[PDB]
Amino acid sequence: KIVNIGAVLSTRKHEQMFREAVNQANKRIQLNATSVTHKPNAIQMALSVCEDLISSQVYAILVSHPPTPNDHFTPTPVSYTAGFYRIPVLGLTTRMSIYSDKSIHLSFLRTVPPYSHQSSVWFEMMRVYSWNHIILLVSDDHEGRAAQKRLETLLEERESKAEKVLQFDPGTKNVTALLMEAKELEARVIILSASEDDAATVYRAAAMLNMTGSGYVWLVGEREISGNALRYAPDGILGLQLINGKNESAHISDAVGVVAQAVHELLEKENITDPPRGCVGNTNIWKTGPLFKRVLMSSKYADGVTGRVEFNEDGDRKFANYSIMNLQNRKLVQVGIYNGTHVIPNDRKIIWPGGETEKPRGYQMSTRLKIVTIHQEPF
Amino acid sequence: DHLSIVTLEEAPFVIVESVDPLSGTCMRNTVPCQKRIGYIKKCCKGFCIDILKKISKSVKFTYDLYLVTNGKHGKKINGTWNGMI
Amino acid sequence: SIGIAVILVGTSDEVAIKDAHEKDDFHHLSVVPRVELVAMNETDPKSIITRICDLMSDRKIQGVVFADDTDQEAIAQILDFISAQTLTPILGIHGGSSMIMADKDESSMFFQFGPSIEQQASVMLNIMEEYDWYIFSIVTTYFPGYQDFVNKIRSTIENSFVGWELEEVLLLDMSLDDGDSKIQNQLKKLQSPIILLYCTKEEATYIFEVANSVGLTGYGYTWIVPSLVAGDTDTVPAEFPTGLISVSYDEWDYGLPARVRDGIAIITTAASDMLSEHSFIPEPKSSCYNTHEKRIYQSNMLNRYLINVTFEGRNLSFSEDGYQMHPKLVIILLNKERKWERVGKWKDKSLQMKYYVWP
Amino acid sequence: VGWELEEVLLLDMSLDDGDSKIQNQLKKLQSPIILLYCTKEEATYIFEVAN
Amino acid sequence: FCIDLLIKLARTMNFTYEVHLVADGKFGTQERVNNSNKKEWNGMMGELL
Repeated sequence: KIVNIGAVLSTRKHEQMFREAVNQANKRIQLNATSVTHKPNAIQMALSVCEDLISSQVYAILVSHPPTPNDHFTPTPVSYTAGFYRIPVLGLTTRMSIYSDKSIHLSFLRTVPPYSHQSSVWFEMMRVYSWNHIILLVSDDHEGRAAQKRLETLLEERESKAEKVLQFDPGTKNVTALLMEAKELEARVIILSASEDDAATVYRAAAMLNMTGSGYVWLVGEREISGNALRYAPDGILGLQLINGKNESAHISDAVGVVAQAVHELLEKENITDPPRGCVGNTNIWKTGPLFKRVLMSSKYADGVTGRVEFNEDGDRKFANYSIMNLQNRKLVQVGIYNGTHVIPNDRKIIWPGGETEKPRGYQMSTRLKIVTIHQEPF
Repeated sequence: DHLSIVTLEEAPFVIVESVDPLSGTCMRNTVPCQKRIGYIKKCCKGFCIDILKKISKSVKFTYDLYLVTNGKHGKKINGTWNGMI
Repeated sequence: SIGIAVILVGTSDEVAIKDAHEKDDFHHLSVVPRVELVAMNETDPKSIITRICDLMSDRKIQGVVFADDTDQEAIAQILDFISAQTLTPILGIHGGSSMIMADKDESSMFFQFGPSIEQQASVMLNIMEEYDWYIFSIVTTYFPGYQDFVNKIRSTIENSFVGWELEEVLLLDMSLDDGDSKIQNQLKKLQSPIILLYCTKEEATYIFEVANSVGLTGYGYTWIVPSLVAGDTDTVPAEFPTGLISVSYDEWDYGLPARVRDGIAIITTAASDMLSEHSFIPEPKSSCYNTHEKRIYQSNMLNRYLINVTFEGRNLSFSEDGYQMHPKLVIILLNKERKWERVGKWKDKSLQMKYYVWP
Repeated sequence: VGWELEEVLLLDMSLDDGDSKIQNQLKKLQSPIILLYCTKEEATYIFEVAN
Repeated sequence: FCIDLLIKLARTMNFTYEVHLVADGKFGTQERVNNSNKKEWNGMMGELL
């Protein structure tokens, strides 16, 4: 029997390793590779997948980050096309939070956690740093909602809530008015979950509103401490970086070993249906695919460049490693390590916004009260 | 849930009555209350006990009453509280 | 003329649909409507992309109306992506295209003929208002629409003069291995007459069997469940309790050709409004090569009109996410045998009655 | 003494496939104290039902 | 009476204040809004919330 785990990746050089990874994972009932480079447009994206499916009867597919930085439209057709046949697809470097929706992506998996998982990191930061009053600045798209929604749910575990969850439209231009609402708020800790370009709009308005001075704590995720965000980010931003986020070779080799581990577990099954040899004619479901995905749920690999590969209930990676790092003198320097459970900070000092060496309180109580009375004669 | 509730006898609010000499257990519309000394079971009743009845059946918790013997309502003697407090 | 193609999957009354095209009256709208009825089988996702691309490349059709017979939601995702790149609106009249997908693309103009999870949950509160059912219990699995279902219910319960009482929001889970014992203790903590179950068709059988193990499926209780569990009304897993209430779309009073006329009317009426004010003709690039370079041209102004279209007095207006603000909902009940029967209807936030006093 | 007897619940075994009638009747019990009276073999059948 | 107590509260708790009278003139009651099948507070209760 010949089983192909053909992939859909750009970076022709990296695709060679995928064949090499297949050629080395088999030695540890046969594995093959039919990777094809990324076409420019997105209509031909789906047609290529069937052609690859036709030529090899592929069992599982790999999709990785292309040179195109959209990261939302390019990897969609692979999941959509293979989702018809219930063939699982591994999202090597697709961190968009949409793919955790099983209703939209019936058969899709990820080797990297979504951007929505950074809120789980921020939870432990509050526990270590004793913060209980935060302001969420999330975009109105799905990515912003996902970061909001997971953070909010875990906040009721300790019976706590965010002070305010100010939202802004994606790609907004006049964000200053929204940040004016955060001025009168007692909380000083600000959590931002914007995009590459929206973050700078919040950064540019904060600087002119004196919200990047002493006493303010900026908790920030992956996308807002990279790219154009660093150009406008104030000093003291406390962002997050995935340790092996951009290691394409690590994910290709890790994913091949993970699938091949479950490949040998399909032998002890009754009434296994072969994958379709033609996308043009088939209209069935291939019920072993969901069974293959269910086995691949618990298929944790012993080691790896990225560490142990455990999958969540929705198919996202479990127990990922994050790096906590500040922006000191316009230089992003690593300050801490997140091991998937707790926060490990280094002996290095933290330069808080405004240059404060000591940790700010993170909450300023308002002593000016507005008081409503009524006309009652004796009182 | 189950809570241990302390009390103290006052004429209109918490009236403490002796248990039935024949039955040996507390009457109707009257809750039991222990009295450490020997450990004696008595029957409590009054204005404040009725409030505890309505609260417990509306907040949905159970309780066991017991009369305080360390003191009274409560006072701070050299930084330590004695009594119901 | 505005190119509209009705793509049909499986057996259908194509002749009646053709007659409905002539019976259409959009003369006042001044649109010159064109209909190209195209028939095919289920085929494949590879064909559906090339079939529509060929149709767009031939006569430069502006809008697409799609009907289906299979009960798979994978068709809806492909249609959404096709509308995302071709910039041509697609209508989920029936079948897989009518299956509702919660989150779509931001630039897509793909719409579906169906309710949302919230609209069904809002409808579920209506049937309990009439029968004076105010004691709740929500049981949900890890289905992706479980937490929107609960939130919509909780929003309506609060700050409302109607006196409700919600007891449990039990969160089930079946990914655990040999977790039947663990799910058993959680389900026993239910003392409410009415249970608003939300799960999947096969997940419901597991839950109902566990309830059948306790035996309290229906004896003095009542279970209200969305259309997801109902699924194929022709098939009943024989474990669903007698007295099970479900909310369904108008899939019997509305025929297959009934929606095609409305679907064509929606596009033509929307195109009428843009011509009166904007007076712009949309001519998207029909080629399917380098479609990313074709993203400069956009029809978001036209998309502002498909959202709000009123025809024959019926507000067939679509949401920004492709739902329907005023859809035709029906209520289905299990009789003594295993058969779904109508017990009501919902329209314009008003719940139409057939059977009034519950047994 | 404050007494209240709120259930006089009684069960029957002569029915075939009458387990559901036994089980659903058991749900009416809402008291901390249950005063049972049956056969040792017969009690095991209903203790499992109550469980 | 209430202003003198407010001045005492401010002095012994160190907060400043701005007093205004309730616009509705009411004390506060959850009046039903039949339009939206909901309830909302008025008076000072609505202003505080």
